[PDB]
Amino acid sequence: MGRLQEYQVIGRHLPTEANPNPALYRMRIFAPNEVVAKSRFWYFLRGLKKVKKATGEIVSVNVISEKHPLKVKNFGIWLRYDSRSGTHNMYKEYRETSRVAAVEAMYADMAARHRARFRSIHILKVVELEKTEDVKRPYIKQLVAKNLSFPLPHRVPKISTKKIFSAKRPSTFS
Amino acid sequence: PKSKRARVYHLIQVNKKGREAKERLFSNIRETIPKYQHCFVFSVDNMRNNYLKDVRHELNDCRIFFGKTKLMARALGTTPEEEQADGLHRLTRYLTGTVGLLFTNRDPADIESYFSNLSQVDFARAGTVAPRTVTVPTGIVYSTGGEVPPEHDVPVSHTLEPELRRLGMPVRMIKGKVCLGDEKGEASEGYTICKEGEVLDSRQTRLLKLFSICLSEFKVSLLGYWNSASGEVTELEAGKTRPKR
RNA sequence: AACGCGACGAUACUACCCGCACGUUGUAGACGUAUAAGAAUAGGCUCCGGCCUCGUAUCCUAGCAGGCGAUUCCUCCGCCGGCCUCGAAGUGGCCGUCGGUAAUUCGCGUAUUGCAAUUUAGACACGCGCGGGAUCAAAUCCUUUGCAGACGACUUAGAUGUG
RNA sequence: GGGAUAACUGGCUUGUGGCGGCCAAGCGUAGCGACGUCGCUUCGGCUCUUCCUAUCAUACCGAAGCAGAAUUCGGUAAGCGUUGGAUUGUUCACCCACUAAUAGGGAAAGCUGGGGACCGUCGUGAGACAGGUUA
RNA sequence: AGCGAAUGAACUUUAAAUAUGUAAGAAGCCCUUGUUACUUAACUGAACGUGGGUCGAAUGUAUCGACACUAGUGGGCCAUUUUUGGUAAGCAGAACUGGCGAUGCGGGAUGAACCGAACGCGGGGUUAAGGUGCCGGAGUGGACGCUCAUCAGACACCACAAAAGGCGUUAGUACAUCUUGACAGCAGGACGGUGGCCAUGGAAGUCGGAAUCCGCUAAGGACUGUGUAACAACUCACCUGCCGAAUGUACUAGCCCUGAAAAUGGAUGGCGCUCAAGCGU
RNA sequence: CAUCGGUUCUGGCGGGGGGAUAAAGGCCCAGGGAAUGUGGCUCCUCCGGGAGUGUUAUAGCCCUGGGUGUAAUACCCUCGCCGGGACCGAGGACCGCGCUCUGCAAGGAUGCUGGCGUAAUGGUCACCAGCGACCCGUCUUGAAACACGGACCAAGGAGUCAA
Repeated sequence: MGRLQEYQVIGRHLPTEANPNPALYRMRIFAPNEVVAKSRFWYFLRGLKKVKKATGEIVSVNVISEKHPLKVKNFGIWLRYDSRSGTHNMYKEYRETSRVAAVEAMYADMAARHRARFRSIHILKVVELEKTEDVKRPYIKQLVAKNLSFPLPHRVPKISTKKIFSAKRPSTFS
Repeated sequence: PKSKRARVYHLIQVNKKGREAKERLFSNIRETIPKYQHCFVFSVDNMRNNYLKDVRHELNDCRIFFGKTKLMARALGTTPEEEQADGLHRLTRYLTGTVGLLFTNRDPADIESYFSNLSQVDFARAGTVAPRTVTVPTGIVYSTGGEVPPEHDVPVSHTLEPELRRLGMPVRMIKGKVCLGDEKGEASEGYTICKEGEVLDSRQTRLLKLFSICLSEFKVSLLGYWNSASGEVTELEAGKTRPKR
């Protein structure tokens, strides 16, 4: 959702006399900005571990940029969302150019198909399918077909919304 | 998604076999192979094969296998490496369609004599060419269809009228008797089931069976066999003109 | 439909029609108020060559608010007639006469509205004036009738007659 | 005699009982647990206009040993109708017929028959008063 | 959290969220020796005195306190959170805080209890809540999907309402079958002991009771339906050939239909809106 | 209209800094690999095109490291410079802070010009138009609602005096 970037967030518990040099945990977080990125770090850590914001410290926040934002890739996202019944696992595939593009599409798709919100979705794994034959979903499988070429029937032309009256009836062929 | 036909769960005693029967079929053939001296491959192309049971009784010292062609082919081994005995892979070349195996301890010429003198009359089955024209006489239809003389025949059962009419016979019940036209036999002409030299379909074949009219012949055609002693497969009359695997 | 519409008859004055002369007259609002195929949108148009996202197109578009005289041009515009065509709440075409007319190129004129002030300019309707043609009407009150009626309203009859 | 209180209901209502056991997908990690099955059983009359359908009849359909006739159960349907007497013996108030049938409700309504509350006095194991006042 | 620390909400090294009482200076703390009628065994304590040492957290401060006098006030309604008890469901009672009472203005079509925001007379700029298809100022704005309802939906999400009915549609989970040929189909087999035993006028797989085995097998039930007076005959289960690549079952999550409605004609505010002018981001 | 001051809306341009001293990318260097397998080869082939083999050839692609390289660009933050509008001009000798000093944009608008000099601006009424807008008082109540008073006008009409 929004515009997202991958964030490498490393945080630690505040060093005490008994426990110097703490564990230095790490996560990858999709957030619109660095303020949200740190909040998700402590929200996730408060669940998993017993480290809180008061006794915590953010070591580094870094942006992970996609290595090849010009290569078309197939992504597989393993996510968990909770509904009125419970928490469910689902695996879905997105054909995109960057991981942030894939995750943004997932948030839109989960909202459209299951009315799931950002607070309800946990992103467990996003992976680049290194090769075809790793694509399981038929909608992605048809896009990776050999010699793909399709027409675009019934294309509605773009007429300025301030051009109320047209002299000729438009055509929907090109 | 939705809008699918409902699969009926049959309240039945016998289920589908699947993998267990296949493995059982492999074991039965593989243990049979060492026990016999010859392995015959025979063909029953478009036959009803209800007489194969009588063949088993006559050949009680032999073993006949009539299963899936692919299962029987690889049970014998289709390549020299997975083959069980020498020359078996070239026997599997004969296994193409509806065929069977005949393990015997007999003289090979004895088997040819038995299966060449064996001949039984059976029903047609679709695809066969009609050797004669069959016509039901116009009038009171009998339980044979103008083959046994009517004086020696009995009228057809009245519960067969919907079944006969479904296959296309314009019959009617007149006072409890199925009739073609009128009981006197003057209202209409007869019914021609099959004509001379014409391929007959299941509609015509079914009509022949209820009238107990046999138009085809049951005969087993031997394609070739394999000698355990010599490990060499020979070629019999039928096989030279028949597609191979 | 008592604030929807059509056809027809007769309309005295007033001014009914025609022409032009204006209005210190009204307008939910001129300023180039320009532009007709039908049909489909998983198809269509054609000149039969080809063409189609796209009306950011086509037409018209110069001149003292648009003068005068030429040079040069048969192009465009307008009024009248004749023949026809237009009815869904009715018009355009063809021909002829006359008038105007940069497609090219000049000569004379513009000043002073003073450095901007709506560039008062169109169409319809209405009214006032002349000069040409044309016409000489009805309704109501009243008396009467009863096919009508609380009263109005209504069907009638009153001019010479089958009153 | 004192205290809290004007009073109730408004997506209300309708056709299938309660209790106990067995089974029971799940939730959960013992407890809740539906459908089935077993066990025990003020009132009446008078009305006109319109609306509703939860249809008694008339129209059309589906099914039933529905032979015919007559029906029964169900569906779409409110277009069209839904009576005259008794109420003079008994009761859970309801017989006589005629008719195609003699369905049920809402607008909730007016006529007509049936069938007061405070003090005062004298007493209270209990009432009496032509004693006073009043909306 | 652990019990690779001991012991076993009632265990603990440590320790949540959450409100909440008290205290934070020279109007202060301790020491000291003079007296005293108090006290002690005692110049010993206590009180009354003497002297000593950056004014001891942050933030704000539109002044604080004492005394006297004077007028209007003595109610409550609703909501959040916590909490006590109860009902079939309602509901009744406490504590705090907030809104209304003395309040105008913007929005929710309208309005005691909702959201925004508080007020001298004017000009300019920018916003909040709420909105930008037309009433109506501002988008027939952009991206990806979902949905077709015989009175959809447009923020009521409580009740009807369930472990509910849908051969509507989309996404997903688990299990299972498949070139050893899966699902669907077509062409054929579906046999023998055996009309198994009892019963029946009759009863042979198919009016009934009970057993339900073996052979041949590729497979075929002492039989799933039609049928006969009883047979016969057909059909199903199951098997094979042809065909050829993906299927089946059960659940979950969205949106859609039903999940009960009476009676003057009317309501997402109205027109109306379907790759929306509906739903999610 | 020109030059200013205050406030504000809205365009463009020139630099600086920071990430992985962006990530990518173009051109080179050295490795490795694969297919939705380019050529080549084989078999089917109906103009057409399929199936198979194998690693760049008569296309290319992926991954790793290095060079150009302190590359460019996006995003974030920053220093300035020009442009186009709108509203406003409070004060009235000097004084002050200042600067780019014959002076100035520095403690608040001046300069130049035009038409008109009268209903022209302006004001009062009545009306049309767009948006807005419950009928007052009393009483009760937490509040509404009910209830009570109100046909209209003129004059009179109610916290005074004494102790």
